[PDB]
Amino acid sequence: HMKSIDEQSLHNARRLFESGDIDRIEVGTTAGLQQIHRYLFGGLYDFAGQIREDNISKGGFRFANAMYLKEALVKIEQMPERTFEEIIAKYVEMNIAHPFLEGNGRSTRIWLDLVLKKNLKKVVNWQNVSKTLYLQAMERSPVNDLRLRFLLKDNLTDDVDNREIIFKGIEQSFYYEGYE
Ligand SMILES: [Cl-]
Ligand SMILES: [Cl-]
Ligand SMILES: [Cl-]
Repeated sequence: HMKSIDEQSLHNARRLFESGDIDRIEVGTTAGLQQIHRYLFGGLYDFAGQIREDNISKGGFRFANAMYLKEALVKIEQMPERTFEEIIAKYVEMNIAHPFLEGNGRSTRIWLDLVLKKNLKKVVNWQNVSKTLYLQAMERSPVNDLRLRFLLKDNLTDDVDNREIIFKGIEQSFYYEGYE
């Protein structure tokens, strides 16, 4: 049957890697995040790659106000990346920013992995990170990122070019957002 947006965006994420285009994106920047989002969602959402002007919330959590989101992003992208701790802190702030109307989770996990790969030569082996544990670590992270740090640290891999880790990790990442 016709592909859904989630199904086609999953195909687009696989192609981002298969084509090599993944390694031609800026790492750790707002623009690089926009490039990922545009790759995943171009042709699917009208706002692919575009910083939102509206507010958004999920449960009782409101993401950064659109009113100062651009300003927040400039500071976020300048955060340092030389240790695991620093990289997770930068990711936590980019998650709080949540700069698109949709597609933040999936795009920003790819963004995180590129920062880890550049600076540590590791990525997250997402297939082994349970949805429940991931979502509760993320819910705690604005106040206390320790649970998230340890969860992700225990699931790092140095096998950053392995197809199965990459493709199963895309699958898992999309499953965090409800798609299987
Ligand atoms: Cl806030
Ligand atoms: Cl910090
Ligand atoms: Cl998402």
